[PDB]
Amino acid sequence: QIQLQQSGPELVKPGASVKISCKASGYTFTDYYINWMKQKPGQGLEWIGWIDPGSGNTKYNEKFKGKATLTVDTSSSTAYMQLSSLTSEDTAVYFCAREKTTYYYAMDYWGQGTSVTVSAAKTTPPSVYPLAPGSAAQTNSMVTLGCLVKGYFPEPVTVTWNSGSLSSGVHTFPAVLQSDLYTLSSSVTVPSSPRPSETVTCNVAHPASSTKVDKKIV
Amino acid sequence: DIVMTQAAPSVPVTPGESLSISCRSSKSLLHSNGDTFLYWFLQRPGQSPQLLIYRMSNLASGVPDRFSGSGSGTAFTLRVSRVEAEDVGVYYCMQHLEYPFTFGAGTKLELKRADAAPTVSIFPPSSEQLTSGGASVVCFLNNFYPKDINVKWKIDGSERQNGVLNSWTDQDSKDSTYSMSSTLTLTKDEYERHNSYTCEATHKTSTSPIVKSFNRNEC
Repeated sequence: QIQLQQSGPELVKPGASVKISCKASGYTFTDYYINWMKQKPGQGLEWIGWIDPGSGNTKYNEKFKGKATLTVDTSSSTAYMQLSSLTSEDTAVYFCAREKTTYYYAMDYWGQGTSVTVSAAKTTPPSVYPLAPGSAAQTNSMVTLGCLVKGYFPEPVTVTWNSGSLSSGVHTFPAVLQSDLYTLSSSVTVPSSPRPSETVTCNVAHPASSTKVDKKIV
Repeated sequence: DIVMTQAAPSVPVTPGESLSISCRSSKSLLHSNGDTFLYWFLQRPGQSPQLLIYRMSNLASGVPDRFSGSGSGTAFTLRVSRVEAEDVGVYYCMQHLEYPFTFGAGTKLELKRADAAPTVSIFPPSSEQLTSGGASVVCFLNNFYPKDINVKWKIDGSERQNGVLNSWTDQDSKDSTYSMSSTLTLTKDEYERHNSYTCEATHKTSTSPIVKSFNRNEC
């Protein structure tokens, strides 16, 4: 039951700062180092710095020093990392890994990472548009429909097909950034028998704007 | 900085087969202590990386008997005996010798299987989207393998190269297929001027390109 739980989704704008967390459990927090890794959307993985929780002695990456400030909290078993003077080059996932310094030198466990998003300060509710074919023969059994969610910020979006009933055939695509907004689309393969005489309404949810939009496919 | 390099970004293998992932360092991770400071991790994929092998030839705890690290100097090699579904992911080789610590690019493990044809589909702009002044034509190419495919958007026989946004899903856990969603966007001013919009797809499972189309004045 040894685990590390990080803070979660971060709400930041350029120039500001943010404090990432990483609580450790199931073991003595002070007799194990704590590294901090950064990961761009798909560029790779890199070391930022570690911190001895027995004595706040820290060691940073010369390339992240002067922006990263690791500070522990022996009040219980927590760890933090501050990122100051944020630029869009900081929008990424940050992991916090334990370490068996002495014998193995092996980074045992890891946190779930924290997605830090630093944008041009936008925030917009999506526009959901129903996707239905232009024709369809009865012989053409499996009918495919869709839901186009365009013009939103920030991630993520909760896309469902009926209310959670339609599980199989659901293909919810990865949102690709437009100019200053996100856009995704999902589709479902339904038999040619149900659709014509049965409703299909995708449930779109945007927590960031707190809006729920149901759109029937016709 | 010590440059960590991993030759191939991706390497496909069928379940049961043996995989060999290579890693290459910039200097030499030897010590004299007799140990080579090399580390292998496994991001998988929306999950967190897990230590597989430490100090080059040491199977971490919990790690199965089938994984194996080997090499010397600058040539390092991870090896999976029997490839199982769980093993899918990006494998990372990282050094823990000099400062700062560097991580290799990342070699992904993809699953092989029989070739399947893309169930392409094309959808006209929604009535609601049009009233907003914009027009988007969506083309879905469902389940297919291999991953390679090419979508050429045609508007009245002319190839549209500016205004298209692709989106490929990750490899499905169940059927081991790949999905994609090609979306073209216009101004509902340029959309009304045209008749036909074609979504062409060049895949291995077709002697000729899969063509899906629709014409405006067509009910």
